[PDB]
Amino acid sequence: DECKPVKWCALSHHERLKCDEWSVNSVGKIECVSAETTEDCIAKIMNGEADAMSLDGGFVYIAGKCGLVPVLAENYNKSDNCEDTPEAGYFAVAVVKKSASDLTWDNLKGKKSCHTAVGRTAGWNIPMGLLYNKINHCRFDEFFSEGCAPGSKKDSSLCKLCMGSGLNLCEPNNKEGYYGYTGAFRCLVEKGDVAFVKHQTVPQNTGGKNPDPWAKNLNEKDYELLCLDGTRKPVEEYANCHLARAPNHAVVTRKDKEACVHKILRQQQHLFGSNVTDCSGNFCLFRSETKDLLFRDDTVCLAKLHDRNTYEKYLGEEYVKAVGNLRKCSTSSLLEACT
Amino acid sequence: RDNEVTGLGKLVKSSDTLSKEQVLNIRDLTRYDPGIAVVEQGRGASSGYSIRGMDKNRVSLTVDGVSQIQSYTAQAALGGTRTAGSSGAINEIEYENVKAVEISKGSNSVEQGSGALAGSVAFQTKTADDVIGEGRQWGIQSKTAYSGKNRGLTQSIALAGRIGGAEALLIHTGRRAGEIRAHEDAGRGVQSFNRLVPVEDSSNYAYFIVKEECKNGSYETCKANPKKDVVGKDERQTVSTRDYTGPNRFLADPLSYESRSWLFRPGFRFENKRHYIGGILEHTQQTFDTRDMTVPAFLTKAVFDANKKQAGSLPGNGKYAGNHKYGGLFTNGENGALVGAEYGTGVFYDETHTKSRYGLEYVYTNADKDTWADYARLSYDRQGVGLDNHFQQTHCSADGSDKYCRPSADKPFSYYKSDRVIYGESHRLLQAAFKKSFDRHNLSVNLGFDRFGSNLRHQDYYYQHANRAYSSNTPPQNNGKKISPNGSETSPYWVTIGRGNVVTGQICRLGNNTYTDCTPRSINGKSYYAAVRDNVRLGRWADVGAGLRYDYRSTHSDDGSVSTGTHRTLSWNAGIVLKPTDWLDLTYRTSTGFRLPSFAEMYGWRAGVQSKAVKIDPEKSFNKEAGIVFKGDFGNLEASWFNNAYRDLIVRGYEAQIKDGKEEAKGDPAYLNAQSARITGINILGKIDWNGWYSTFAYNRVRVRDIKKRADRTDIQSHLFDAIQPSRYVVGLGYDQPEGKWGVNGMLTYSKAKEITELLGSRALLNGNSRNTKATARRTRPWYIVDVSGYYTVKKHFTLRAGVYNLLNYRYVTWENVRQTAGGAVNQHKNVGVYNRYAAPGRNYTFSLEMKF
Repeated sequence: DECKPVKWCALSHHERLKCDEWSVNSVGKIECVSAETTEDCIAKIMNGEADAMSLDGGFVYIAGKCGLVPVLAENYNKSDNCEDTPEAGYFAVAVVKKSASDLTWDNLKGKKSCHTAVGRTAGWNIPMGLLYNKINHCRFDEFFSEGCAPGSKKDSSLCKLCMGSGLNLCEPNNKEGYYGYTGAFRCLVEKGDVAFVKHQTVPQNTGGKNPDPWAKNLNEKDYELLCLDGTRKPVEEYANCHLARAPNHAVVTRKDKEACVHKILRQQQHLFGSNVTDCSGNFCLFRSETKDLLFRDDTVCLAKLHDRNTYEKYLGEEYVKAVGNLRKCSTSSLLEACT
Repeated sequence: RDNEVTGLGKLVKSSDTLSKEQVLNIRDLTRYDPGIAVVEQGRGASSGYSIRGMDKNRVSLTVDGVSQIQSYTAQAALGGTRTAGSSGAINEIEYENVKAVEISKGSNSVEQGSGALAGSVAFQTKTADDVIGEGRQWGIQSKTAYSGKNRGLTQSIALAGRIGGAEALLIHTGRRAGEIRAHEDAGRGVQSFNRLVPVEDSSNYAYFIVKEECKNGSYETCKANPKKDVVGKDERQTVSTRDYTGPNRFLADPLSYESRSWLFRPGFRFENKRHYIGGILEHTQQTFDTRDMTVPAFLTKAVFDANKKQAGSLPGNGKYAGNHKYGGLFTNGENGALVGAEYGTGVFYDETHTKSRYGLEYVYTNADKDTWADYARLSYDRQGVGLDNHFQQTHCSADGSDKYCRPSADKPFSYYKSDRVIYGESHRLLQAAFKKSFDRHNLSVNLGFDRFGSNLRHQDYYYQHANRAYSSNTPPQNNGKKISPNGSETSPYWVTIGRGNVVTGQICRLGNNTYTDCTPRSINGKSYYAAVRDNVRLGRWADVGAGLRYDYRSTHSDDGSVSTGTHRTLSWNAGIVLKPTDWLDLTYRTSTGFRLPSFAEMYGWRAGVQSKAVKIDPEKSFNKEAGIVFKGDFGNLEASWFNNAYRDLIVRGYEAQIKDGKEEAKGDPAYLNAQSARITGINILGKIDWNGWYSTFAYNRVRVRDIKKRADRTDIQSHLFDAIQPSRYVVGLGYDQPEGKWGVNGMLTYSKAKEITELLGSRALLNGNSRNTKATARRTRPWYIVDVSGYYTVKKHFTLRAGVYNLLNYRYVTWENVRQTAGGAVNQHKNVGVYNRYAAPGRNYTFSLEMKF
């Protein structure tokens, strides 16, 4: 029917600008509403202030309980049928130096840790969710002698490692150097014993792919993976040694607008999508002015979902039961309300 | 020569004309008639004419009343990938099969039909009567020519005889060539192209041991001598240009062209010699095979890094059986494949165009004017046309340019893909033409009805890859404690390497409505028309003429396609010429023209969802041209001025409604009639007699008056005429020889740059919002060449002809030809950083020898 416009929630200033140019070129088929944080963003979605956004596994879980549903998945593979075939997602991994000692999954206690950010999927949710059953309480400041968890209390032992000066030290955002998959890996190399990151993090930051001096001489082969059974495997072996598998980023919207957003978005990708990509004098949807904006730049097409309609089926067994046993206890307000 | 319809604004060519001119190629024919352009299809073939500021399906192409397949470009595939696509080409005609072609500038719809919007091109199948004669009871002809530019050679022969009433005519033509060489200086023997190559890893943890290479027992025995992991490092290599692989490609890609044409024309003369009953069978098949060289054959650590950053490291990367180190270098392909560094990739297009037309014709002729008709004819033709794209990609050779190579166990990291897209059309046509006269009246009636179809099939779409079976495993473990190999010299990994596993997926899908959907897109339908035109002569002083025609077409499809009976398009033309003389005289012409939505435009935009068929008006055009001419001993010197209006132009876009009071787009993307633009040109030409021995002068120029949009529409782009060929002068000077038999000629074509006012435009979005766009990244710039031709018909039967084109070398790049870049061309080139690849030919020699009996 006469599907009305779709509002996109732009988490940043740049997410906003991109969303604007989009809005224009879409001739209003899509419009934007800004937000301070990803959460309240998903809230504006909740009440009808906004019609959709895309988010990682954990947030998909949160909105999932909030009653929203994933319409489409982000696909980074090159395929002749990109949209048809669903992608298996990615792997969370605990990375260590091949030259580091005796570290094993069970003996991590007392060791120094490097995390992407608190509350985020692979750097926090998965690892802390798996260790939660071991320690079965909520204080992770107690488990590791110290580490870097961006977003943790400033006097927390988990800010002890984090770099950065003044107010932004340990900050959840790039103001803090050890923030992110990247920052987490850097932390591993310079400070921590363990790093919790995705399986692409190491190759990404080694072999000269990362210009910065600390990296770039770093040999991917010099780092390995901690397997849940006590053993280790090479970085390229993450499939057979890992904590849990997260799903691809996906777009979520309220039940009613589901069909509509689904419809319009596909048109949008055929207009602005992979090819044509001429981002020079035209608008490319997946390309970004800075980094992945409203979409991972690695995005090829937005794909349908065969058997997974529901956020639980989407996230898959491995994800949950590695999490939700974690929270349980989560200080996120929206989750609490949602319960 | 002329002429069916007073006025002018058109040209004539005859078999003899063509031959004298030595035209072997579509580019040749119009090379001297400025303002007419060929429009490259990017894989090296034709794809129509550009005239009066338009091109493609905007200008008609007809043969013996049968229209020729339109330009159909299917929508772009997503993901990945690099897919075949639709040929988009328009059928090529065998000139050795034709008598005299007629070209016309401005809307011709009155005598052409649909598609005549910007102009028209009409052909004539050669007549058996070419056995002439008179006297001779039969004839035989042979043509052998050689073009240096395309290194092509063409051979045609036509044998014919007429016994009593019966008669027979057989023509066979064939050609092999390719690639149309450029000015030598276009590029020579260089550049670099870094390429990934194996080097020892240098990590201390990089050691490993492979199972099959330990004869005795286990890890602890064999470990003593570990191999070291290999890592990718590109090295700068230097090749050769023509061997290089784009971007930065200074060459036009290799092309293999081949063509075979057959013409059979029986006819029987009936009793009293008036009646003629005859039939025709034509088969012309041309093939264009090319390899896109724009596609880099090798990786390239940069590519590997890209993939590492996306998918991360791969199992076994750097590991190799025995000493074979390229074994360790492989990366993420497309369609879930790993491609080895040791092979190289190539992309090949095999494009094959087939035309097959058989029919019956009956002609009644009476003289002098007696019966209700001086000339009457019925024509029934069954024709068909097809274009077979057949894309292939392979990464299973040294490359080596190998198109046969494929994936297998022995070639662990190989890849292959095939995507074939076939677009075709068929006509079953009855048409009747009657001409009656009175003496100053000339009456003309033209009728027709046809059963037509356009069928697009998608088949032979699939992939293949072998992927090396590999495993990293851990040794027993007999001890009650287990070790995890870290790859250290003292503790290398325990690895199994094995044969490539071949797998082939089918890429064809059904009902998804995207490129990958292979359901036949078929369109069928009936169309008739009734055309009448008559001209009259008033004394010596003036001549006027006028015509009117009515067309009706209904099309059905089993899909939600945009098909509909398009409405009763009715067209007209009027013309006059005044003869106050003095050897002078004046002329005026007015005509209407139209085009129905291209079957591609009818199939719709298709975002992969359900789409509604939104009926669309035909593109409309109005042409007015006024001219003057000076007749006399010297010759006729003509000057013309024209205005063409274009309206209801079809583009992909959105509907626009107002309220609030702003604009709102609705509701779905498709092709609609969103826009109108106007052009005015000027065209001079004359041929002097000088009382050396003669010369000919032609000049043409075109300007863009205005462009405006339906204002109820949006997201429409703007027009962007890239199709108008920059104004040029053509001045020939030649000397024949009253009977002599020998002849000489010379020609000077000069073109001015290009604008750049015609390469601009706006996307025109909501409110005062729009984005500036352009058709192209650069302009062409001005150039001039001189061609020189000659011929001698020693012992006049055998006639030899020779020519040297671009006598001076004069390296230049024509814009034709660079139109292939962006501008939504039928097949778009990118990224084209160099542009040297678009250079026109240097000095080239064409040699022809004809003989007749």
